Amino acid sequence: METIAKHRHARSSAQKVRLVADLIRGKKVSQALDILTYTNKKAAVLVKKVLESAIANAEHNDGADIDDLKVTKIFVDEGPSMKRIMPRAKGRADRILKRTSHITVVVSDR
Amino acid sequence: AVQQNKPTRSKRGMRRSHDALTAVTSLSVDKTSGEKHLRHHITADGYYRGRKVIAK
Amino acid sequence: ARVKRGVIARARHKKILKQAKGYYGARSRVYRVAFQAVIKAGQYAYRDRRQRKRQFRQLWIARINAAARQNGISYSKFINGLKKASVEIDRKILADIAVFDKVAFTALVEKAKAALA
Amino acid sequence: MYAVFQSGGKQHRVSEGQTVRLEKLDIATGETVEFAEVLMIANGEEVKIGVPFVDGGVIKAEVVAHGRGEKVKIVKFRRRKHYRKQQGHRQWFTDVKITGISA
Amino acid sequence: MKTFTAKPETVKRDWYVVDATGKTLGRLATELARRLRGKHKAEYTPHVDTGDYIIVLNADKVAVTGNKRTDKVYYHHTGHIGGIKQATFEEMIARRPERVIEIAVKGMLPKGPLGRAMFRKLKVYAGNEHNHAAQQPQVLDI
RNA sequence: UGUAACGGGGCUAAACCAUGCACCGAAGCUGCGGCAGCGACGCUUAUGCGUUGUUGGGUAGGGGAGCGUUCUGUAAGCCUG
RNA sequence: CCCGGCGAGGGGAGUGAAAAAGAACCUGAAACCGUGUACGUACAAGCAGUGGGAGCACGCUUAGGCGUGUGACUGCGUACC
Repeated sequence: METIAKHRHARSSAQKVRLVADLIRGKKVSQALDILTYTNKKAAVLVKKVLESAIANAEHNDGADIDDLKVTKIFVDEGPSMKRIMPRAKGRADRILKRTSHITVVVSDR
Repeated sequence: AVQQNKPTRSKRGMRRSHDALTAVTSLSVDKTSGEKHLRHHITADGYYRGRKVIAK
Repeated sequence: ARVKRGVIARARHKKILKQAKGYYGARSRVYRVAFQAVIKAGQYAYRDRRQRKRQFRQLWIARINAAARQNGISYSKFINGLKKASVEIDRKILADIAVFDKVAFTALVEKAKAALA
Repeated sequence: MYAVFQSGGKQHRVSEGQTVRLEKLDIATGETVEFAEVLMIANGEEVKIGVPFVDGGVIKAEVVAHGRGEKVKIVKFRRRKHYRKQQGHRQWFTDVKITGISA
Repeated sequence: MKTFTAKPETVKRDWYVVDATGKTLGRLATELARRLRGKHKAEYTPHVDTGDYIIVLNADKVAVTGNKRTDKVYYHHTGHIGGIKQATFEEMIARRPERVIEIAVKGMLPKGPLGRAMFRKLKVYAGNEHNHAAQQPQVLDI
């Protein structure tokens, strides 16, 4: 049993989410429930909501148990950016590039 | 000044060990609380010394 | 009608960047840096074509002079005394017994003294 | 037997059943040849002759492969007084297996 | 083409020592560099070193006395700007007899990482006593 | 500025003179095997391969010998799900 | 229809040859972001490369002398329109 779930156009920069991705990836497949609820920064609570939705999409698909599952892949890709403007002295302006990301998680019983 | 070349992927060294943190070794389990709690400290349902001392 | 350059599009950048493998940083990504590094790689392969020969002599003589000085004589006096004998020399390519056989070397030093005073 | 001989102005060492690459011999595969310019010969002991070349010596060989060799690139450059002209460079080989060595 | 080459890797050493009594500090170091590189025992050289250990034990017993002994300069930069030290051959044998050859032989070892690999074998002693009394260094003779 | 007026180790020869042979020394000169042209030849063909003579730095510039693109005709064709 | 904040986004369900054609709606190499397995590797001096080549994997074949990748060791090495 394998479930793959993605969350797209998410309101965070992909590189900032890729800091928490390496803390959850690998490490004897034992970082979810171990530190995921207790990890700092706004990126960690985003990937936790995606992971708890991915295992709920496994219970939607087959049977009543999900206790054999672990995370096997966790990656994040760059969403389509928005060129905004904010004026300055004269001006002149700030670039204020607004960004998004696409998060993908895989959960498996193997 | 600007980055004239992309660094060898090892040079993030002592930032890479801080890029995501719990900053604690390693949080404790309690018999009447769901989420784990800090050493010498209160749980997310108000338990301290095995007894409930505050309400949420 | 127009030619639109499709006959050669991307093909010049390919021809250099396929030769840019393993080169450090910009040399394996930036065609202007890679082209310059490939002409310099061509210079060193051109110099090998015109310098390689020298290192074969440097193997031959180094084993002769060391073994001849272990026999009490200099290479310059050995090779001259061996040419003074007429023939029996087999050229500098075959002096390898200086690191492969003791008896064949002492018999070659005896031949390098046969015609001397 | 182990021998050394002259072929195409180049010297070659051969033991029975060994193979050597010469320059262009137009007769191609399966044809046989015989060489007489043998310099030294041995049975594990060399004849150690006090003269150039072996009397009555012959080496027997058969063609096993032939043709034009792999191309070498030759280019003539100069900086700031500009030229870059290319010269073509290909040569020919014939690969022959030794069937016998006698003297 | 890739025509195979036979690479040795295994080595065992029996330990030798050379006498400095009545010899010049210049040519003693030139002969010691030649013996460390192995060009008295092994051929080609500097490549594929299969040699044996060769050291000095009586390095203080070198020659030249009563004239040209209060001589030479041995200039050295300490690492503190223009800060420089100087010596004489008399002072060097009187208080630095193991180091005066050590600072001069490294300048005649092979270039690159092989220089360090030969320098690690040098191990010079003075006063006729070493830390190798169970190895044990025997006299190098012709 | 920091050895600072043998490259450097170091040196009464390893300094300096001229003298004799050896040795290392380039793509030079020669040999061996080829390339590109041309005067003269030899052996031979889905036609070129050897032999000999003779030459082979080149930007400014002059003058030649080939490769390639797209389009109209050939195309009332040919390739094609 | 499922999770979620009757959010947003995905994930099922239904249509199609194909929705990796699903609204930002056909096709498409890259600079920037990022992958796992093999191979080498934890003191080291210079335009960052080049010729030879042990070891190992990968490929194939009497494995037997030669392909795809990496790389110990080693001769050569102060950018350019």
